[PDB]
Amino acid sequence: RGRGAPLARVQFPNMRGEGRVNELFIAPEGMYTGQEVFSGNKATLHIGNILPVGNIPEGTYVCNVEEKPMDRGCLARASGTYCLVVAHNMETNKTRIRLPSGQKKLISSKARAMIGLVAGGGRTDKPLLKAGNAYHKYKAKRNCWPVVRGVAMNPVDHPHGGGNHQHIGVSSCVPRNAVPGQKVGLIAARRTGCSGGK
Amino acid sequence: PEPINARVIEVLGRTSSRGGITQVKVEFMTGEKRQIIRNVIGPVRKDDILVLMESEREARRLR
Amino acid sequence: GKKKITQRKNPDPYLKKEWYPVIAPAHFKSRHIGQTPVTKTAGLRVATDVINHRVYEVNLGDLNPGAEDLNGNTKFYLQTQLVSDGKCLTNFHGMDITRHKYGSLFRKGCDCIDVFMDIPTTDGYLLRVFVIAFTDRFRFQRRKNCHVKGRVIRMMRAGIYETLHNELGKVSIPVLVTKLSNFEVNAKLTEALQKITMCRDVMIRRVKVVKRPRNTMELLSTMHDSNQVRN
Amino acid sequence: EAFAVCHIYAGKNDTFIHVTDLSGRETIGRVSGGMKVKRHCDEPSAYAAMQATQDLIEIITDRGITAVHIKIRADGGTGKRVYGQGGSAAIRALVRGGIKIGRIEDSTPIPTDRTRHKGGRRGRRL
Amino acid sequence: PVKRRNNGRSKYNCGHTNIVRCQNCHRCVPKDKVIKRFTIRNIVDNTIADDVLNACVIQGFAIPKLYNKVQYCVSCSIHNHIVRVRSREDRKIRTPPK
Amino acid sequence: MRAKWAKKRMRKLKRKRRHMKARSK
RNA sequence: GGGGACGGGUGAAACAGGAUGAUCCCGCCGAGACCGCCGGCCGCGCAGGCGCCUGCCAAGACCGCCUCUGUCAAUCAAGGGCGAAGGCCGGGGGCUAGAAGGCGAUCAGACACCACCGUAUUCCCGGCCGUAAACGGUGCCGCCCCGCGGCCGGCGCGCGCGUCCCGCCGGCCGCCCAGGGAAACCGGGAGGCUCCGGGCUCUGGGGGGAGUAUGGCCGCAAGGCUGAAACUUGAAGGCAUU
Repeated sequence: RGRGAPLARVQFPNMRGEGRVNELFIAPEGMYTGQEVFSGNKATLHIGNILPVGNIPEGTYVCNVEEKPMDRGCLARASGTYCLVVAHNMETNKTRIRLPSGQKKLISSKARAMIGLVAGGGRTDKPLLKAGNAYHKYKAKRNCWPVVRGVAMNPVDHPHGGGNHQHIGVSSCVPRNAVPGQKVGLIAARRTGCSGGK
Repeated sequence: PEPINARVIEVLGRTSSRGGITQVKVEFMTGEKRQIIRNVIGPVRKDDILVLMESEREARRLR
Repeated sequence: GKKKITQRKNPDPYLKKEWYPVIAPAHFKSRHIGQTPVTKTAGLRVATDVINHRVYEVNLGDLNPGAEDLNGNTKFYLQTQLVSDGKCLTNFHGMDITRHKYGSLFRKGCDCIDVFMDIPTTDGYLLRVFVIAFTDRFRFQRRKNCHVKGRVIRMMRAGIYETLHNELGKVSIPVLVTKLSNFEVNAKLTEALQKITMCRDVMIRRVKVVKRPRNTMELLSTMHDSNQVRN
Repeated sequence: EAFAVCHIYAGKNDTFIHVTDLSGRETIGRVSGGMKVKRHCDEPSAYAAMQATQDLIEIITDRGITAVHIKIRADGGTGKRVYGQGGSAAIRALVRGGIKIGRIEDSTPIPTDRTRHKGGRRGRRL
Repeated sequence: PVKRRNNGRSKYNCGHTNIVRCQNCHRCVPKDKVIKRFTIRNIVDNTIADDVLNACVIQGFAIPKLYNKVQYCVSCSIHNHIVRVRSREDRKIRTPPK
Repeated sequence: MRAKWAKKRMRKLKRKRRHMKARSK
């Protein structure tokens, strides 16, 4: 309901019983009804297979990576996102991955990942177009819409509050150690403004 | 280092665009007797002995 | 003795700087590379562990003395791996020709065939071997230019790759250093290319260690530690 | 014979005669033209290079470097590729002082392919 | 009128050549319209050549040669005298002087 | 390059003349 | 990590860089661009253009030919596709250089040249734009034409036998006999033309005004394309000689 990315129900055999176990996963693009996915150390390198990232070669696009061993997956889970296997440090049994934000993190080689980009990519390209479409999307997620600017509000309601000319009146940049009511502007901004570079 | 005297072996020519510099190849009168080329001001001729202040510095050949 | 502070006074930074002998692999006739100065063990920097992986460029003319007409324009890079008995045992890090040699091979009128083959050694090292080959004028010929037609270039490029595979396919780092020191492999590639067309200056210009295994102490005993094994 | 490598940076703007111990990790002494000259344009000059060495040589002889391998370089990279006037003097000043030369080599940094050099397509229209 | 048949560049069977930078002036000139002079000078000065050899401990050492190709633009070449304004007849002479 | 600078001046003036017509009509 | 005091930059400087250890040396790593020397009177492509390695995919001219077809052709309004760079619109990416901007000089002034920092841009993908001194300032297809050389590709002939030699065909070129031209020059044409006619398309008609105005079409825009008149003036221009 609340996720743009599609979710796939993959049925596995029960290994502690005679039944079958149903597991819901984030769907990597290319998962089809009837695809035989494999989970494990000896799983082959095919999209939708889950293997430890030390086995996974470098340059591979993976998703739902485990931040720590046996975490059940915490990393690239949003639509179209992917992590990249960057390097393997055999001596430390640690694998560097490039997170979707372009940050690089060292994870355990044991930590497992599902091969493939997560589906639903290009979801953000279409303009919402109408306030309506935002209403529909936010209903599925939580009450965070519509957003009222604090300059519009009274001085009691918000720090930016309200004067005669609708202005912040003090720097929007607020410190990192600001208290819960005070932290309303740009938090610990290392720099501000629209400028080219990086 | 005291200056070392050197005798002119060949007067190479007149330089400085005003001719006042004279280019001369000078062989150290005493010592290793290296033949270096040094700029000179004034009237100079073959076998003229002039004390070189450093001698480790030489002008561009025939320039 | 090539040392200073070990036995004598020096300037203030070098007052605490002892010197350690560096020794090349057994294949080379001149084992002594030289002395390396390291500051004495201060706190967390053991002097021996500071000179643990230092790579020195030594001319093959220096490493193997004798005629410089042959071997005088090649340099081997030897990286210290272990420091034993206050001496730095060294292995292989790369081989290259000198800049003077590289610019001498090039001439107008000729065709340059330069290709790289990544050859894994049995020792667990991945080596990128760069070989440069130049087409030469025929014995007689009418035209001044020594340029070849495509069929010839394709055969030369293929024969370079094919002969490297036979020469250095099952090579090991000790065997490879011997093959580089006496240029057998360079001669073999020259012979094959000569059959295709008149060729000149066909030799491995540079070899590089792309991936090196760790714990290469067994490799040091075969090479630097013992001469009898490398025969 | 004790041997070091004396990198000679012969470039426009300044000359650096710097001696390092083979590996290049450790320096047995470093000198520049601008450390021996007061005029900025005389920094790349033969006199400063001859003054800078003979002062370098004193430090390295104290440190016991009897002989040196020369590795002269130009500004190199995307520009220059020719040595400055000081570069010749530095080798001559090392030879005269009693440093035995070993291998002279060209260490100019040279590009297999290059990033656009400074100056514009029209160039330095001085 | 048209001073030169080649148009000042050697472009034949071509619509576009590579771009070279004049070393002194740092300008962009086509490869065909460039001075292209290749020079092999010994690494050391010929005045200091013999004394380097005497100093050199290595026996049989040969002084390194420096191999470089100096490419310049017409303005950054006529002013350095690498090429000279020639007479209309002398301009036609394609043979290198000396 | 007076002829190129002449066409730069002309384009700038025709742009302005378009703006005045945009203010009207 | 080492070492110690000035580095940068210039024509000479200066502004930034440095005991928070700069410059320099060496190891190592990340990022993106780019492919040197070879590299050219080399080649390919319809032009614009095209150079890392290793594959994959589809081409094209040329040559050879006792293969097939049988005029299927030439040139082309409208129409279709392509088109350097810069620009623009979405995504990215961001090493260098660097329109703008800021500085330090210069100078009488200098918001120019030169130094320095640096945004768009440069690079990729999906599009727009539709222009260049897009030049060989030389449309295309066809015929004949004078020698003398160079290179490239294919093929044939002798000959010991060589990346020979002599041809042939296609291409790229240099010199040039006539011939042409106002001459420079062209001569593989700008020859065979006041002794004027092979076919086809396009453009010009003194110099401005003016590629302006207005109308149309096209593009998101920048702009493109089509394109005046009133009015002004006696030269404008080419090539050569001094």
